[PDB]
Amino acid sequence: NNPISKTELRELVLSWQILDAVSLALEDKRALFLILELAGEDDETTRLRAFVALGEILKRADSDLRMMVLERHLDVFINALSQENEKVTIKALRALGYLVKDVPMGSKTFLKAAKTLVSLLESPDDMMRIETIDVLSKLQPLEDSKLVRTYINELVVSPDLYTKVAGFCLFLNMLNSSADSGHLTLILDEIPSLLQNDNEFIVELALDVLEKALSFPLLENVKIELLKISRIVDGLVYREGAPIIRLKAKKVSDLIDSVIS
Repeated sequence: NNPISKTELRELVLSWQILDAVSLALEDKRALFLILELAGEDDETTRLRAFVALGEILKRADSDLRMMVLERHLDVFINALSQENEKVTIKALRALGYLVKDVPMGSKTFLKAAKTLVSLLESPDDMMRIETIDVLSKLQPLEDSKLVRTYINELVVSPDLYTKVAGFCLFLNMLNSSADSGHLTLILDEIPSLLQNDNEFIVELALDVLEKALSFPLLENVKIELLKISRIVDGLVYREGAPIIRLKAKKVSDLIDSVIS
């Protein structure tokens, strides 16, 4: 063969001939690996454009290809996540979001990615916060082990709002890996704060967490806690704003009733 070269892909990427480079990397892993290299080069423009290409590739890539990139090259994405190079970080975040979508992660890499992501929440930049939370909302642990739960509990007890939101995002995903428990004790005392938040993304997140968590049998006596939560949710049924909150409040309210008959 006479395949496309490294220098050739960089020029393609820099020229914003993105779909060409995307087509080539999807057709042949060698080219994808070379774009991963560009994504680690010292030049900012190169890194930015390579992450753009990576995002367009990964949004198109099947689950098998993404697992492979994830197992071998997670560090390419992780190392480019920094508050100091914001523009590159945003593109890396977008590409990371497509990569990890529906890909269960061993607890070791899960924790390393999650911790790097949570670190970015120090930044005041609104776009960075949005993209960071978006990746966290997609980050899926393979296990509901004590390790994973302990980390998530640590986040949800944080007095910092978006650290707690991160916690709730991860908790939601962790319930996909739980066989029999909704681990309601993990979040019960912190969730009224999110339900009673002014921000609509945060309220909906809390409602989503309740809906999933209440689908599991309730082994703990948290009747007093769910009552107080039920009052808040009853209120939310009539909350001015987005209708989906009112709707999800009804569904959670019916859920709580079925659990707390």
